[PDB]
Amino acid sequence: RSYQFWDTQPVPKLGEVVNTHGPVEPDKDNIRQEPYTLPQGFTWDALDLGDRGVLKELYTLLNENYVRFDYSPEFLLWALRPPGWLPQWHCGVRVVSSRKLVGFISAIPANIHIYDTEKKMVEINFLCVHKKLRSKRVAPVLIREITRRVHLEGIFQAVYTAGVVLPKPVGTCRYWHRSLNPRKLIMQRTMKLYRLPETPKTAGLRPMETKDIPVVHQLLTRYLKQFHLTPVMSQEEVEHWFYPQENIIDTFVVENANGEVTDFLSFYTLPSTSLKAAYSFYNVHTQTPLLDLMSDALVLAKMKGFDVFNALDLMENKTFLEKLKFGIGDGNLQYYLYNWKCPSMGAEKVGLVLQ
Ligand SMILES: C#CCCC1(CCCCCCCCC(=O)SCCNC(=O)CCNC(=O)[C@@H](O)C(C)(C)COP(=O)(O)OP(=O)(O)OC[C@H]2O[C@@H](n3cnc4c(N)ncnc43)[C@H](O)[C@@H]2OP(=O)(O)O)N=N1
Ligand SMILES: [Mg+2]
Repeated sequence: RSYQFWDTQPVPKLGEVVNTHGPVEPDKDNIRQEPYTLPQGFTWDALDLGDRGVLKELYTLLNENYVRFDYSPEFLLWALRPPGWLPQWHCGVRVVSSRKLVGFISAIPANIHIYDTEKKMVEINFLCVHKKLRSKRVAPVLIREITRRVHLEGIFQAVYTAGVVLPKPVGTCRYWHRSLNPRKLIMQRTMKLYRLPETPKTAGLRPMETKDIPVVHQLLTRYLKQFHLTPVMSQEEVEHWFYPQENIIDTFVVENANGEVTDFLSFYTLPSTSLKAAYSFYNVHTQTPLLDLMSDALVLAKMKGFDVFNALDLMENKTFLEKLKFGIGDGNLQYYLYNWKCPSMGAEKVGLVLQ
């Protein structure tokens, strides 16, 4: 196995043992001003997702050519316009004559805590090449050009996930699923096993509100220190990523008999082509047991009509997946850093959830 493009990139070699910490290459004092050359008849673009026509072009490309997942426009705005987003980081390739969008990659900024270091980075998602254009080395140009546009802004490290093995994962996660609506998945013995309570068990559970932004921010910031790869969110970012939006993101806080918010659970919405799936986001416990929190999360997903509840095995999730009758799925989710060498880690030390 030899990686034509990735072996030229500042990332560790597959199977080299890493005992050191830091950048493979130094920050750059001068960066290429010019966009990388594309084949004749194609052009670069910085998509402005605030224009609804542009947003709908992105939406069309992703549903027809991405990983079937049904990313909504509202969902894309949540994922791709967090604080600090830039339109040039919504990097597209268009046919010159028709302006047809045929390629995409995106970067959003994040402060990333990796072992004893915190570095300003970008997260990379939604790399997509039109089906009629696959296997033509278009992906390496998108990666190089988004790298160039990120460098112009003074950032030299990135974090991302992918289902394929590349040099070199800092960690590997397995996807697990919990059947909420067994009928759509498909006998009476099976439907009975997965019956969940109609109402949650934990006292003081309620939707997150505007007033909970500070305490949710504080609870998440102190919970994440026990992991080795985590985001460091401002209060503005906590608002964007957790404030509830129908069919996008759900957050429930635990407010106790004294009125203290001590726990919260969160999951985002991604339907499949329909099949409505919930994805475990961040779940923070300081007084409610984690097994009760997640049990209530399953109940809340069923009440809201989700057919399936998905969770990775990262953070502390192994302590409850089997007990709540999750089933392991096929494939793996790999975590990668770009231009950062460090020792790899077990799933349970990863504290970063990327959609
Ligand atoms: C500061 C700073 C730097 C910031 C930074 C950080 C680096 C970022 C890296 C990209 C991260 C992406 C995260 C995601 O979003 S995960 C979603 C991607 N999946 C899908 O969306 C499913 C639908 N799929 C398609 O649309 C696909 O067909 C894609 C993947 C687009 C087009 O590929 P093609 O099939 O067209 O093949 P190719 O264009 O010929 O190129 C072949 C070379 O690409 C490598 N390849 C392949 N699959 C890769 C992958 N998933 N990720 C990275 N490489 C990948 C191969 O391994 C070859 O490389 P080598 O082995 O070394 O030779 N720079 N940004
Ligand atoms: Mg290609």
